Amino acid sequence: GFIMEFAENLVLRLMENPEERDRKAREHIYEMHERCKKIKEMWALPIR
Amino acid sequence: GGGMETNKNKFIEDWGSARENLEHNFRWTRRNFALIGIFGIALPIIVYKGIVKDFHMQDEDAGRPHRKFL
Amino acid sequence: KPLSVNDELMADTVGKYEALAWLSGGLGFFVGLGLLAVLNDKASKVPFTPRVYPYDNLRVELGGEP
Amino acid sequence: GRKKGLPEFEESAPDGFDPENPYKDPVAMVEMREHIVREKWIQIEKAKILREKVKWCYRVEGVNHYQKCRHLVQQYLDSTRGVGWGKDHRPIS
Amino acid sequence: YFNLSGLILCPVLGSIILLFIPNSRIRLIRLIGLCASLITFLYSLVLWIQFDSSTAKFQFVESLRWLPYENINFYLGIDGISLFFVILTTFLIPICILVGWSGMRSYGKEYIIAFLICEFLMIAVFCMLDLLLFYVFFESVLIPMFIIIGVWGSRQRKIKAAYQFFLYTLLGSLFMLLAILLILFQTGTTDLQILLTTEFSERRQIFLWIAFFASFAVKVPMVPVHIWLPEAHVEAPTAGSVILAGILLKFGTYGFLRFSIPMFPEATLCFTPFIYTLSAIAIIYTSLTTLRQIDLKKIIAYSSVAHMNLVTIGMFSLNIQGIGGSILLMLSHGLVSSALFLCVGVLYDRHKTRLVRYYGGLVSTMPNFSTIFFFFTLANMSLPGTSSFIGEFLILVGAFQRNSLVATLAALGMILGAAYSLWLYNRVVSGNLKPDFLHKFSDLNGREVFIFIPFLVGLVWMGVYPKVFLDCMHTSVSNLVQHGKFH
Amino acid sequence: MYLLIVFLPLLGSSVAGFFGRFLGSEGSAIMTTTCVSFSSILSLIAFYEVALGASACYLRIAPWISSEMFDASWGFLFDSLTVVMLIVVTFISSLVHLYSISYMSEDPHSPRFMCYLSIFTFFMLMLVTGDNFLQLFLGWEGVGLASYLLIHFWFTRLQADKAAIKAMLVNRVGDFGLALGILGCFTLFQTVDFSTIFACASVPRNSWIFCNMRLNAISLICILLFIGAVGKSAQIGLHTWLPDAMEGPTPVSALIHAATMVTAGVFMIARCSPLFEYSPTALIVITFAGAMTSFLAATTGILQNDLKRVIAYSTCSQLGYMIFACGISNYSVSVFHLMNHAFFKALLFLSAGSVIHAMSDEQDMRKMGGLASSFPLTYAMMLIGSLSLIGFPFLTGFYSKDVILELAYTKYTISGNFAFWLGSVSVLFTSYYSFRLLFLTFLVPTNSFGRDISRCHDAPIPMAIPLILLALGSLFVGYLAKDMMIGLGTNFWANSLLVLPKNEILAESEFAAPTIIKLIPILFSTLGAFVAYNVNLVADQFQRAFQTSTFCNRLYSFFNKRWFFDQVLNDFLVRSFLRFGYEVSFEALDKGAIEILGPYGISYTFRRLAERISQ
Amino acid sequence: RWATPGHEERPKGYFMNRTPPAPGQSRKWEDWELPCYITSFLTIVILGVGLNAKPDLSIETWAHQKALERLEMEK
Amino acid sequence: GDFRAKVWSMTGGPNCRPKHWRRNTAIAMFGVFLVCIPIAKLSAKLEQRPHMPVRPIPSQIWCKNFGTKDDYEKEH
Ligand SMILES: CCCCCCCCCCCCCCCCCC(=O)O[C@@H](COC(=O)CCCCCCCCCCCCCCC)COP(=O)(O)OCC[N+](C)(C)C
Ligand SMILES: CCCCCCCCCCCCCCCCCCCC(=O)O[C@H](COC(=O)CCCCCCCCCCCCCC)COP(=O)(O)OCCN
Repeated sequence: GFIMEFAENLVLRLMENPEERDRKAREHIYEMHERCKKIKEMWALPIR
Repeated sequence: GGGMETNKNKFIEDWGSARENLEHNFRWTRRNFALIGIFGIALPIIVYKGIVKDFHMQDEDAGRPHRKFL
Repeated sequence: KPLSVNDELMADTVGKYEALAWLSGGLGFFVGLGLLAVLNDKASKVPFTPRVYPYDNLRVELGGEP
Repeated sequence: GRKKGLPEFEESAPDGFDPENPYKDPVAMVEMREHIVREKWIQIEKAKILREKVKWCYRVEGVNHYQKCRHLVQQYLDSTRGVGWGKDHRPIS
Repeated sequence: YFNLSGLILCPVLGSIILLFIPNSRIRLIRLIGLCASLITFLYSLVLWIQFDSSTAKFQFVESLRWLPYENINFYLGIDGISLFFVILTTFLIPICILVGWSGMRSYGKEYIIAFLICEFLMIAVFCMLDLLLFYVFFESVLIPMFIIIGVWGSRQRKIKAAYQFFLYTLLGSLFMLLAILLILFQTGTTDLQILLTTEFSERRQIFLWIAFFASFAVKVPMVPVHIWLPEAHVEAPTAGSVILAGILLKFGTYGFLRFSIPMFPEATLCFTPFIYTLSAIAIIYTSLTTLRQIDLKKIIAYSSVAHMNLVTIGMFSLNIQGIGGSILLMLSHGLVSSALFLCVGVLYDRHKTRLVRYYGGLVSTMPNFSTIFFFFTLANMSLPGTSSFIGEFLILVGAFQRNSLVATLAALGMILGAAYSLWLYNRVVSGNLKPDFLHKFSDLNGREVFIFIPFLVGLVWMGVYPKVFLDCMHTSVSNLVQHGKFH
Repeated sequence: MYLLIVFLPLLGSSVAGFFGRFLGSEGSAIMTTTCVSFSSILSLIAFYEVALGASACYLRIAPWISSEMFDASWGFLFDSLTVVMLIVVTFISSLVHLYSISYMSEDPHSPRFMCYLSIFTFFMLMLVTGDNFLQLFLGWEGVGLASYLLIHFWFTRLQADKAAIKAMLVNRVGDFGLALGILGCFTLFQTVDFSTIFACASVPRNSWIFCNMRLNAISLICILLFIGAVGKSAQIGLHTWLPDAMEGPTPVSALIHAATMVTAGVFMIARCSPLFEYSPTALIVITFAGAMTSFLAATTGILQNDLKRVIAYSTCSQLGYMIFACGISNYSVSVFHLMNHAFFKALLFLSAGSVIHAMSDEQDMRKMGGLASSFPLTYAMMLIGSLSLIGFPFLTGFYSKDVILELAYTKYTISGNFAFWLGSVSVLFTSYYSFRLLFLTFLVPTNSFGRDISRCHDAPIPMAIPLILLALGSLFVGYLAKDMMIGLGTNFWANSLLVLPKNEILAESEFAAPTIIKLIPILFSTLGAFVAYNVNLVADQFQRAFQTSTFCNRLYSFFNKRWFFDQVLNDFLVRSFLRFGYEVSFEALDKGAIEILGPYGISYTFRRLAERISQ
Repeated sequence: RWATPGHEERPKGYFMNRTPPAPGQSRKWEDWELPCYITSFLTIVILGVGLNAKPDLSIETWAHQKALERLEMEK
Repeated sequence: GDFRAKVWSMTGGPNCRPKHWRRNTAIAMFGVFLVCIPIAKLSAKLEQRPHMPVRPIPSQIWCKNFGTKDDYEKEH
């Protein structure tokens, strides 16, 4: 009925989910570090 | 006189151009050498010594050894 | 009439150094009066003992240990 | 879609982090950093609450604030020593 | 769902649409450019609303592969530090478009297209979380700004200023690129979140920090390299100066906040007295050199060096008052300084001159301009109730806690800042008129009155209730204060 | 009801400045006068309620700055000290507003003048009703901005702009000192609020490292705050702005510089008394500076011929008196003398402006005389003001200056003796130049021109009601408020002012000294009056000594030209800094030295290098 | 002085230095006014209705209610 | 002069005197009165009086925070 109620129920819907954000960040760090290790070992390969 | 543009004066315009074209006006005299070697080489050193000594005296007051600021 | 290079910043009976000397004398008057006040030593000529308050100089009421 | 209400944070030291070699598990490092920031903010807010208590002790008491707010003032000044990112007095958290 | 992809794609669509429009349709070009800028600004404002202020993790993260093995990739994300920079760089563009509204018939479509490409490049700079791609968009701004300075310059000096600016930016850029390459080879990747969890050997911190400082100090002119800024700034259109001072001067400080203050916590502490020394003399020297300038745009351009060097004192204090209060100064400076160049642009468009000697007595012929000019004079001189004072005072209390001497030297900045700021206003506005030089006047039109309105509202709103901006940053700036610290 | 006290002047200014084109020169005056008068009556109820009812009110609107612990909210603190400043500032502001209705009757831009007056009153109210050190700073710098705006209200003049910019520079040095003091306050107590700082002002006994020096934390903060107080109150260090600031309108002189904004430093010292009491080193500095300022202004003001400038040095002397009265750690007497002076100095400025306006803006006393019969009312009013100023017995200026002098006598210390001596000689000098101003303007044979006398008109109603109210004040208010403020054991101040039990000498000031000491000011005033009469009304005029003695001429120049401050300080600081701006920083550091080693000074050898590749 | 009607029928000088339009007509808006005004209206609506309706998520609020809880548990 | 009558200023200009300043003055008071009502209502709500007055003061008619902070030990 009032603008404030709809506005807050809309903002709460627009805002992102916290747990999945942190989970994505942690998995990103894991995968990036693993890929970093593999890429460094790849660079370690000699030309011959 | 139906124009908003200024009626620029030769004296003012030339004075401003001279004041803005000062890049090519050094003669490398002793006054410039002394001036740039004092107020551009010594004052920064004095200030840097001031902050370094302030940090050192803050460190000694708390009893912690001096921090290697280098 | 070309303008001067420093044409952005522009007591005639006195000079800067002479007026500085006059100012130094005027302030030395204050300094000498302060030295005379020190020489008077009014602290030793106080006519009353220092005021003494009860309850140990109001220690508790002034934030002292209870 | 976040749930309505205040944010919820787990109040526990992230397991796996060891101060001997902090740069060992990167995820435990950022979690530990966030956690430490959270308790430093908790300490800051506790000091602020004590400051409010002292503030309203000075006004309600009046002239007698020297003996009535002594207990609060020393608590507030004891709690402002280890505030956080302030003077060289840094807490050993 | 509003993400960083749409905010960046909006200027792309705006620039592409005008790219294939006949130049004879001058009205349509202006309307479409202005509409694109306004839509981008509203998109940024919406992105502010859904910004979480309780997590230090980067928000609205987006990824796009760049190398085949995902070593380096387009990682876009914002935090409490770079959100307001994005909002400001999207807000300044419509003002720049509106500045050249009347004379747009001569510039053509290449003007709005250049400014929209500029907005595209600056939005991605504040959103990149990859060290290498941050450099790619860091130095992609040269081409649009080179074109803006050269094609639409005032006099024949535009060739020299563009060359000088380009050369300085290149010499900084490649010396930074070598450090970026060395970091990539050693660590393995260039992701910021990975580079913030990698221990750097103490010997490599000094070299990499110096190499990063070489490129950043040019764009935040410390002492030896603030000679390109005055010339390139004066030889620029009215809207061109707003971009150079509003945003282009915020790359150096943002680069320090994002890639220097955290990736090397040990190196930052060692070089703290060095930054304090450079910033202290820069505040003293520049605020003093400003008194003996005669060009209207060369005085305000020297009011930015003192303000921007006061920011680098705040960042290196490494506390909530310092780092947090330095951000408000740049938002305040991005509004106060860019508004002053609008005031000078108002005077220059009518009377094609910039010398302060020709100006005087405008209080009797342009009263609305005098009222607006005076207000931004007060903001430039750090008056309470203005956004500048909040940032200026928070930096001082953040540096006094670390070093009382540097806070004392920086405090004389407001002594000298209040000197030339009012003394310029007295010359230009107050005084008697000079009908011999100039005699026809016109006060602010509808555009100028409306353009200054968001600056007026956004300057006191931040100046009386800065809690709206501050509370969105404390979670993000507190994690920045301590990185290597664990106690 | 208390927010209305602060915001009515703001609303009046915001109406009279934004919509003055619809109200004209009369509606803009009515808006500001009505708003300030309603604020004044509200301050009267505030005095009946807080000061007399002994129930202070604390009002916080919203947080302004919220860092980790740098909290400086939008708080208003109304205690006994604040309410006195309210009933002084707002009442004087309303009377000045009423005065300016008739004073600015022919000036074209009257509405902007009233808008500036209202905004100044609003800033002063924010200053006095400040709960934090930042809201206090907000008012402390807004008051300087308003004074600068009002000093060059006639922007066409060049002297007005120079005076305004000099005032801003001096107030800016003062603001730098105050900002350093505030930064020191937050570093110790981690707060800027007055309640917390004054509650915890006794515990800290540590030492800091300030500018390569190890000093006391509290003493350094108190000295830094006193620097700001010196900057605003025109003390020994920084006072040259006040005499030059008379180029503004007379109502600007009467309010901006007589009653308010010069007492800002005294008010800040009195309010921060629970902090200044724990730094005995700062009190010595305050006492010395106050004594020096009083004596120097008294010596400078005896040879001026401008009507407005003589009164400015009287204000400087009175402010010096208040300052070293604060230095004896007796803040009640300082505020009492502040409130007393804000009456008989505003009256003096208003009567002088009434004389000047009727005399075709003639400001030189050498060109007026025999105005007593022509200007009966204004002559009587200036007589009342001068008698109060010199400290005539049983008058407003007698209940405060005499108490200050006898208190300075009983402060048996090195600093107290110096202040007592200077304040004793300053009484004689003040009597001399006050009576010279009274004699030359009104009682000597006429020296004016025929045209000035022909066009004469005494003060009309709008310029006479504030005068009469100020006369009643300068007659009775000192006696009425003598008991509540400087009485023995009075609880009127409650917790507003703190005086430690150790440094309390109010009781001995009354019965511990010979009766001669209590009569020294009266004897010196009589001597000064006799000297002034014998040198002005009847004398052989031995001025031939000034034409034959080289020392006498230079001595006359020394007192006339403000002890050679403006000339010496200009040449040795302002001119030196102007040269430091161009001849070095712009001429050598960044002109070509960076260029020659930069990209084109010598780096253009690539033209002399690329062309050689043909080899 | 305080009773005589004024002489200036309308304020001197036109507002924004624009001549009033033809009688019985209206000020024709420029090509930028409508988009700028709808933008300025939407900005106010979004900021007033969005900032005041977003949840009070902050580190000075969660920490406040956590400190206010641990401050009493110590007793 | 002749040209200062063609300059628009918010304050009104030199010697400004509109024909209907009486009516405009009355409106301005009413506008100031209307905006002063919420300020007075706001002030009476956020104001705190820790001490009961010696005698009945007029602020007790509207203000209700009299002797409320006496338990300062539980302040936030
Ligand atoms: C920002 C925080 C501090 C705020 C302080 C505000 C102090 C006033 C600042 C502006 C004052 C105006 C100074 C610049 C303009 C110089 C005079 C001028 O030209 O202004 C016009 C416009 O009138 C004004 O001055 C309006 C500006 C002041 C009125 C608005 C102020 C509203 C209250 C102050 C702000 C409220 C909040 C303050 C606290 C944060 C007046 O012209 P006239 O008097 O008619 O004479 C000129 C001759 N001729 C007509 C021929 C052109
Ligand atoms: C015709 C003009 C003539 C000249 C006028 C001169 C200036 C006069 C106007 C002064 C400016 C007024 C702005 C308001 C300042 C005081 C109020 C502060 C705002 C405020 O307290 O509310 C916060 C935001 O809401 C809001 O109310 C936000 C709405 C504000 C809209 C402002 C739009 C400015 C546009 C600037 C664009 C650029 C922005 C900068 C990048 C929420 O408070 P909270 O956080 O505590 O939430 C608590 C929830 N439980």
